[PDB]
Amino acid sequence: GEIQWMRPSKEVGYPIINAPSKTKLEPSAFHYVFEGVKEPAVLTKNDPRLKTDFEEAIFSKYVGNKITEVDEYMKEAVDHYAGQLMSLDINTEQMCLEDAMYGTDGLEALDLSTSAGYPYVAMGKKKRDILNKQTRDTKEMQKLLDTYGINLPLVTYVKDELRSKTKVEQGKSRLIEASSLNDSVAMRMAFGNLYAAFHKNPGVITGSAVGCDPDLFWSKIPVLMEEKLFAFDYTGYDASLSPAWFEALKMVLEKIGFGDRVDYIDYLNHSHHLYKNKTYCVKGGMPSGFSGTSIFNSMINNLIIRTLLLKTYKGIDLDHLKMIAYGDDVIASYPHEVDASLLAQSGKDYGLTMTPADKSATFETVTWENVTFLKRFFRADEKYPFLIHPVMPMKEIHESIRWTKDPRNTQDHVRSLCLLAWHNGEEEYNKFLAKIRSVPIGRALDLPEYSTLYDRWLDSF
Ligand code: NA
Repeated sequence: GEIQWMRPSKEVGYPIINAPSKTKLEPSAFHYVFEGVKEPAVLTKNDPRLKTDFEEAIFSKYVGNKITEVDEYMKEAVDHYAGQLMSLDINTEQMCLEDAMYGTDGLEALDLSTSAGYPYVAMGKKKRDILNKQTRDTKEMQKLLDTYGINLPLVTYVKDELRSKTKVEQGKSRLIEASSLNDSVAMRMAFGNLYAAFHKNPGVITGSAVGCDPDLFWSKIPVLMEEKLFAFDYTGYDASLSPAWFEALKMVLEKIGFGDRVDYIDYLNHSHHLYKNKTYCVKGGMPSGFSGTSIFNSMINNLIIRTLLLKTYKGIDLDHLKMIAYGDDVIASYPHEVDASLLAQSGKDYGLTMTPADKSATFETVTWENVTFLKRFFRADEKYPFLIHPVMPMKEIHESIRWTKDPRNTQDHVRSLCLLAWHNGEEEYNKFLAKIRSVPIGRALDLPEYSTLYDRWLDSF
């Protein structure tokens, strides 16, 4: 991804966009009961904690574009992946406005809490003033589509979240690019059925894990994986995507019956954005921050891995590449051992910056013991080995519980963390609950004991 130009929005006919400057994150009732070192990300250039230019730090995510055209390896990758997707018999019909808006089987309704983007954010018009969950009214939406049309500017927001001390100082906050409600709705109409098909088929055929339930899906993953696992992390995946990867995606869509709407992909690839009093044009880079791009990022990841394998190991048998992606996150496998370090090298030529899986300093062998997917390890249940626990370390959970975005959601926030934590075992889980119950707010919460969560887990299969 590369910013082509940036200039005052008024110069190209746009209003200044107001974006909150204060974090809604504040110490929770457990701030001093659990250990943690993360704080809210810098949201403005005038943050006392900064140590380097802010604006420069947040837009530096666009490292540039290493490639423009789709080479021969990418074409092969495209034919193999498209071929796989073909077996799912995906309904290529456009989805009706109602379902695209309020959801259907395999597609959750449009999120009402997220920004409605341009121009609604400059009209003080909220989604709640357009969508009726209970009415499933499409008249107001339809009127807005006819009025403002599509291909509108995306609104940039700095993501309000916890970040490491170093990242706070270096202004490394994550920029979020929100599509207009009109575009988001239009895209869910064009690809709604593709999305549902992916949500209902998490695994190695879609090569996707979006929409999955870790508590249940972790038991299915090992059976689909090959003999030898391999993985790695990406540095700024979304922003690093070159235009060619978007072209490769269009080819996959064409081959599976959606060549009808590959233009929407151009809208993601070559896009313009609004940030405060500025507007800028980006070549490449997947608009980051929201679920609308999850599937396309996963699809592109399937193309990337295949491409690097073809480029690095001529004669590789892609039919035996078993991988599952969730955006940039990935867990892959092959009957034979591969060199991640080497793949990383080939990746550089394609504009991808790949590093050792889970912040290792060197590329080590990935095993069922050290592999993580969505930050969760895999652990067989001591009583029933065939049931696999998704284990997220307590560290991140402790970091999260030390802050709150709304006292009204303390119950849900903490219950959420409990669903993640009990998998670390009864000993660890009880220590967690006891610490929670060492302060008034915690004792007033209705939280499930270990026994209850274990039984509920077995009863969910
Ligand atoms: Na873009």
